Amino acid sequence: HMAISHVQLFSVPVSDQEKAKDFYVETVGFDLLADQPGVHGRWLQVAPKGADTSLVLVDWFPTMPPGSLRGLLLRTDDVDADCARLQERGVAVDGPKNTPWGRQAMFSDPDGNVIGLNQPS
Amino acid sequence: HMAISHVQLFSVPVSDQEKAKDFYVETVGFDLLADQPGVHGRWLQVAPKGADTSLVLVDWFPTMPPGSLRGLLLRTDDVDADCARLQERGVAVDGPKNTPWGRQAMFSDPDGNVIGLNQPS
Ligand SMILES: COC(=O)/C=C(\C)[C@@]12O[C@]13c1cc(O)c4c(c1N[C@H]2C#C/C=C\C#C[C@H]3O)C(=O)c1ccccc1C4=O
Ligand SMILES: COC(=O)/C=C(\C)[C@@]12O[C@]13c1cc(O)c4c(c1N[C@H]2C#C/C=C\C#C[C@H]3O)C(=O)c1ccccc1C4=O
Repeated sequence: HMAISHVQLFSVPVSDQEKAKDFYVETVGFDLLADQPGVHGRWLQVAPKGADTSLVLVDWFPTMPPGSLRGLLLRTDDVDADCARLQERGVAVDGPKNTPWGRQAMFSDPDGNVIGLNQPS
Repeated sequence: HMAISHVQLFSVPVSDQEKAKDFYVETVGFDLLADQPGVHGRWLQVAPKGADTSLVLVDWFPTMPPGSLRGLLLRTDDVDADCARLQERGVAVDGPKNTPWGRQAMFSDPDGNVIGLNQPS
């Protein structure tokens, strides 16, 4: 068996990092983990409070254009209240809808990356 | 404040899903969580054993061409041993090498998605 424990982090392609920081931290409610120099420029890292896996808001992978990400799903304990909060903050939300795999909604970040919310049935 | 607890899963763009399944499960040693019909085709879902955030090996999303993913970092308790295992199993590994954020290595999946390994200091 391998010694891998979990995904430490993955990357979300953004164009404007200040606008992405403000979206993920203020609108979506993530903690800011880091905002500091990195190897290809500004390293901006965010995550839900307490979570093992974080997100890096980067602009330096040509194969990942800003806004190209899909199929990112966030677990929430209250999808209905989260959707209402997003809507109050000016975000267009699709759903929530009951699905076979939980009650789910979708929304986009400022670049067009698509983010899902899922609350178990 | 938002009720989001963690990232449930994110998507990794692959072409041949059977090939991807065997690479992630047999070669990299991930647990197979699910392999069933999904909304837009075969749903194939893997994770390091016991991890909160999983990976979905999809060919659903035109904006994510197969093999385009970068900036994914897996946490491991023994990067040296994992690299030796990957090499034994017929995978090219770059590193491991010391960095400011831990001892890291990189390799690619059958489509060219780039996967990092990190053992913090
Ligand atoms: C070029 O080969 C790669 O694909 C390398 C990687 C995917 C990483 O080496 C890279 C990282 C660059 C950083 O600036 C990092 C880190 C890197 N690690 C790998 C990664 C990543 C996600 C985007 C990136 C990158 C690379 O420049 C990093 O792990 C950190 C961890 C904790 C705090 C800060 C950092 C960083 O600032
Ligand atoms: C930003 O992406 C989203 O908004 C994704 C969704 C709202 C998902 O509903 C989607 C899913 C489609 C499935 O086929 C799923 C599932 C979906 N849940 C969300 C997701 C995702 C990643 C790619 C996608 C998609 C959607 O069609 C799903 O959670 C499963 C859980 C356990 C076993 C099987 C499945 C599935 O087969």
